[PDB]
Amino acid sequence: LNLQGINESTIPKVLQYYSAATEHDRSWYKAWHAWAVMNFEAVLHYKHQNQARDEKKKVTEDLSKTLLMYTVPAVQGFFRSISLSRGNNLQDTLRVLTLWFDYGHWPDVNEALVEGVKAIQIDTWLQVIPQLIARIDTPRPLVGRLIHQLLTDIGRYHPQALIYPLTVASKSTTTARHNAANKILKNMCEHSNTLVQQAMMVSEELIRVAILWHEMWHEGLEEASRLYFGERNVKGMFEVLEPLHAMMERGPQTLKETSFNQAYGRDLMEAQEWCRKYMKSGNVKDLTQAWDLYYHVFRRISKQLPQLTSLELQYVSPKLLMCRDLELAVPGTYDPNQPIIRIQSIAPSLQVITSKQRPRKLTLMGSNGHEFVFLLKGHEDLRQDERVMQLFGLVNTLLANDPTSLRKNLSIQRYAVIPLSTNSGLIGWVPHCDTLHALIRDYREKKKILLNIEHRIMLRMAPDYDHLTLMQKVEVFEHAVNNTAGDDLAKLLWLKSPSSEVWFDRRTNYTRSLAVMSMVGYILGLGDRHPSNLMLDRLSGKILHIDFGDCFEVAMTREKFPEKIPFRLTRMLTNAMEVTGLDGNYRITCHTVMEVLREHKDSVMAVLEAFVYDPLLNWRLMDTNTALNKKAIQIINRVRDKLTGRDFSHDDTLDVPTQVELLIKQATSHENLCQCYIGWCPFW
Amino acid sequence: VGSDPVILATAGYDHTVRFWQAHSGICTRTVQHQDSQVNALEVTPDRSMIAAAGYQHIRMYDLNSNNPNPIISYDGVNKNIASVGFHEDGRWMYTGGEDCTARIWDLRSRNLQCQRIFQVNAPINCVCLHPNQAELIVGDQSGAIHIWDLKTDHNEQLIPEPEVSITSAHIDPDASYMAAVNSTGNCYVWNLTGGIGDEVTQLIPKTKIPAHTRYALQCRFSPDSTLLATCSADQTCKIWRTSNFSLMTELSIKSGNPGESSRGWMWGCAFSGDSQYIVTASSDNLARLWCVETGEIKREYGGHQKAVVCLAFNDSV
Amino acid sequence: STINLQKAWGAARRVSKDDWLEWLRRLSLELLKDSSSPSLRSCWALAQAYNPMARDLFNAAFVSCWSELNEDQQDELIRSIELALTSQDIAEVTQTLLNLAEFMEHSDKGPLPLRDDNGIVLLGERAAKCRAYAKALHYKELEFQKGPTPAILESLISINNKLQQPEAAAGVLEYAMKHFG
Ligand SMILES: Nc1ncnc2c1ncn2[C@@H]1O[C@H](COP(=O)(O)OP(=O)(O)NP(=O)(O)O)[C@@H](O)[C@H]1O
Ligand SMILES: [Mg+2]
Ligand SMILES: [Mg+2]
Repeated sequence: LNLQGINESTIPKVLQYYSAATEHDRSWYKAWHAWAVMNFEAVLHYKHQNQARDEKKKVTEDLSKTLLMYTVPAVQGFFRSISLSRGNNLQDTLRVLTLWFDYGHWPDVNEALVEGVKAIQIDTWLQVIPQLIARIDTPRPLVGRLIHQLLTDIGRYHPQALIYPLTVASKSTTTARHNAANKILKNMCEHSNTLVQQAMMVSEELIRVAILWHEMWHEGLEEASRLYFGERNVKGMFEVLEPLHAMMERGPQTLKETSFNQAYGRDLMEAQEWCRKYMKSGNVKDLTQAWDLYYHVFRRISKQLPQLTSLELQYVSPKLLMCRDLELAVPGTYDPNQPIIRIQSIAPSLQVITSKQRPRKLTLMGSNGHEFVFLLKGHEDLRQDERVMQLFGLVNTLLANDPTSLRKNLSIQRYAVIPLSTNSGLIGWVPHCDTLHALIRDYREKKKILLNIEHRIMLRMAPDYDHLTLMQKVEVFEHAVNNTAGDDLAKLLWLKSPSSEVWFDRRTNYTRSLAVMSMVGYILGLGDRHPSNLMLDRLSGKILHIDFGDCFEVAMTREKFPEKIPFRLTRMLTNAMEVTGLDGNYRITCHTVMEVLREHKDSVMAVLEAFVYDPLLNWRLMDTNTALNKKAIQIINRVRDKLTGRDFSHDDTLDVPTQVELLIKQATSHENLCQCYIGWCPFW
Repeated sequence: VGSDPVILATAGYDHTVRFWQAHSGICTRTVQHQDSQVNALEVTPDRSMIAAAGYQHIRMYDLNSNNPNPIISYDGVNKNIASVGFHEDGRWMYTGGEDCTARIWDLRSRNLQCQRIFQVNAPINCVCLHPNQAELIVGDQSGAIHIWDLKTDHNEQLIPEPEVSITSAHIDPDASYMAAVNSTGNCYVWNLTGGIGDEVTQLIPKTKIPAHTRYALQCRFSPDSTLLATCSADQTCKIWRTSNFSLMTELSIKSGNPGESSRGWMWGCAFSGDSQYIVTASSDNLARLWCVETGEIKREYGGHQKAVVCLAFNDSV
Repeated sequence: STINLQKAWGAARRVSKDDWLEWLRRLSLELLKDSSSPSLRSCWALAQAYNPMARDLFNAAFVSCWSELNEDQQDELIRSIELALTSQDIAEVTQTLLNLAEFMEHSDKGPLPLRDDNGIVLLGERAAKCRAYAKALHYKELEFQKGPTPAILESLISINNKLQQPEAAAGVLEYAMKHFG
């Protein structure tokens, strides 16, 4: 393969060699793996070679016959490989799921799958049940039946590991999804002694406490006001107001809902009457009067929300306050090889955090007497974070198996991410981390150093910077940089250490942690990284990132203010390293990590491909660029280029140290830093 | 001021254009430009109007009137004006900058509708007009230089160093002479030739002239086609003799005490008289006059409070 | 308070190890006897008998005394410290003084004026003798920041090698091969 490559004249020879190797030693995992993969590659080869010309149905029949010749034994190969190993079978499982979803409707693939599934230990499917779920809507009854039977069998043995995502699935607005989920849950009610009802109770009360009526009416009226007075989109304005009134129509159930209704109901109902009068007569002045009423409601609400610092359960969710051992596992943990920690109690009150958005702190008591702290936050889709954490898990596994990375203790810190609905969920609390921004702010405050000296200097030199040309911005930037010593972090790392023997180790962990995340973030394509996204571990010195949103290069194409830097490497971060600069620990660590990532390319691609083609998440990228299938292909090709040394140019192949040096230069040049949005403070 | 060649014009971050006497230092008048900074200044062939390249606009002022109104201000562009040039008859004006187009106005019309515009796929750092011929030379941030035929829309693409952007160009009045500079320390000189054909050819490489000044920012030729001056972000300016491109002299504003060095960039220069004087701008907040034949100094103009970038003057009346 | 210096002056008479240990013990006790705070005075009777008790509070007592003594008294004390640091290779005394200097570096008073150059070179050498490699590295980087020399670069290579971090030494070598012959 290395000397000739893959073409119609080499495929059967390599397959013959792999088959012979398998026959010579039928117990050797690598022989079966290599054979299964080669057959998979042949399947893609013939499909690619035909579509490469047809797009740039006799051919379909030819493909069905040829691919079936390759595909059935490919499936058998992967099933055998899975059966011959444990723990490291993730890649093979994902490839089986890919072949199943794409080709399962063929009777011969179905037959192979049925025999395969019957022979596999049920526990090996647990690692893939955020992916089997949300494929239950597939319009291919054969596949549907397979999914439903498999999920039912899984629920029969490990219901604690399944009830969460099915409970979430049952709230879906798509008819087929909640119906299939309901059928599965109905079976679980018998198997799990109606544990399902307790899960639904907790899930619904937890969702309700996340968002209050005041917040919904505040944002609602703000947007509706923008539509009425700005865009003059009266239709859209009505569409925005409608669900708020429909929500209120159910009536209050809690003490907070009652107080809100008593305070604002009358005025809202009068506004309803004015809107109806407009609808009947067309008299926009009636809408103006309705907006005067809405204005008064909005204003009064805007006075009061800053005074909310905590919530007691007795006013928002008395059902949770009265609990009770619920026979549910603590949301953040489950291990089929260990005792299950049950939920014993819920803290009597929640603490509200004041910021642009307001998360709430929850504490649960478990059966082991330990406290578990979770951060509850709405208005965000957490499924992206879940998939990223799975990837990080894989990467940590790959690093753990390399002796070099065992001596150099490299790893990625991970979180617990638990979606509850399309717009809310729980994030695990990390008890000892401090945001980089806060550390610098507090340092400058203590020393009586103005927080914005560099900005003030830039404006004093040229008080029009935002509208200057590139070379003028470079001149002003370099001037301001040369007027102050950017080493606040280097001092903080030493002042906070109890001794030199601790400081030294903390600095070492800092440097290696940063290098690891620099290379992983590059391969992933992690976007906006600014002082409020990075955190330091107060005791170990390791670095965390907490906002895995724009995870692909869509974060290089925003309408305003790019996005030129592949990863953050500012002067203040470099100054915290050894006095010699980037050379040494940082560069060498980057080389080691890149070599490991290149060696195990296929596992990374299997996970990333599984993510990119997920129909419920891929839209997050579709809305930005292009036929989604074409953009998804371009994205995968870009990842392959990054992992094969052909990112900078397709006319050559670069070595590891060359690629790394090019990336460092790109990440440090002043020409790129001067173009960044001031919020992504380039001189910090 | 148009009637007296002694008056030199400067502009910078003070949002004003100042007119002062080259041989006395006396400030004579100011023009307000509060809307934005000025990227470039230029004087019409009619020696009675001055243009200023600002933010999202190009604005004309009367150099004779005592009421310097925006005579025919071309409100448009929407981003940046890299430079403004004029055709020799006073009929046409050329603009680079952003959006990535070379736009040409028919200056007598009061509308901004243009008779021609050339689409370029990187921002344009400079636009030059070929002497006595309806062709433009356009320097882009991509490192490419394009030549456009104003009569046919035919063109030529020159990419001598794709890795670096082009920062400035000026084609000598003598049709056989160069030049342009990039951001990495070297000037290129090619022979100018050509003929009849569809492609707007031909340049034939002659010599590479290093500066070793990390840039340059501006390339400019003397009226007698004898001297070539280069100005950079550094604190020096170099002058070569075009007869062989050997270095003739060097000007410098470096501090004598390193602790106070790098006071400002030498943002361009201009020749005055028959290769008699250099008028220089500096971001350190004054203009300076130098003699090319001897290095004799110094006259200064410090009417500004902020950095000074742009130069223009009534070299002939 | 002045008595604190009278014991310190013993660091131009002590010869044997026992003489220096007695010198340190006498200083430690005198720093407590006449302290400025009732929360420190009252342990003197205890420290007199509790041996480690004096040691554990030495730094705190010193800082209090430091804020009381004038420039001449501080000069005499600093000279006494310098003499103790150079007269003999006694680990207990050297380590105590090194810990004192480290503690003073984290205070609101600033480092001790162990002239010249705040004793950075001297403390560095002593740190090396005590095998306090982390301290030797810290002080070496502190003098590095004032301007590199080949001697400093070689010292950094030696210390980085003693700490079992070849990569840092490689970084230093690359620096040398970029800025020096
Ligand atoms: N595991 C965590 N541990 C401790 N604090 C966290 C953790 N995750 C987030 N935070 C902090 O709690 C707040 C998180 O709010 P959040 O809205 O999720 O972040 P964000 O910066 O606004 N990202 P986004 O809104 O998605 O663009 C911040 O004040 C964080 O400092
Ligand atoms: Mg937020
Ligand atoms: Mg959140």
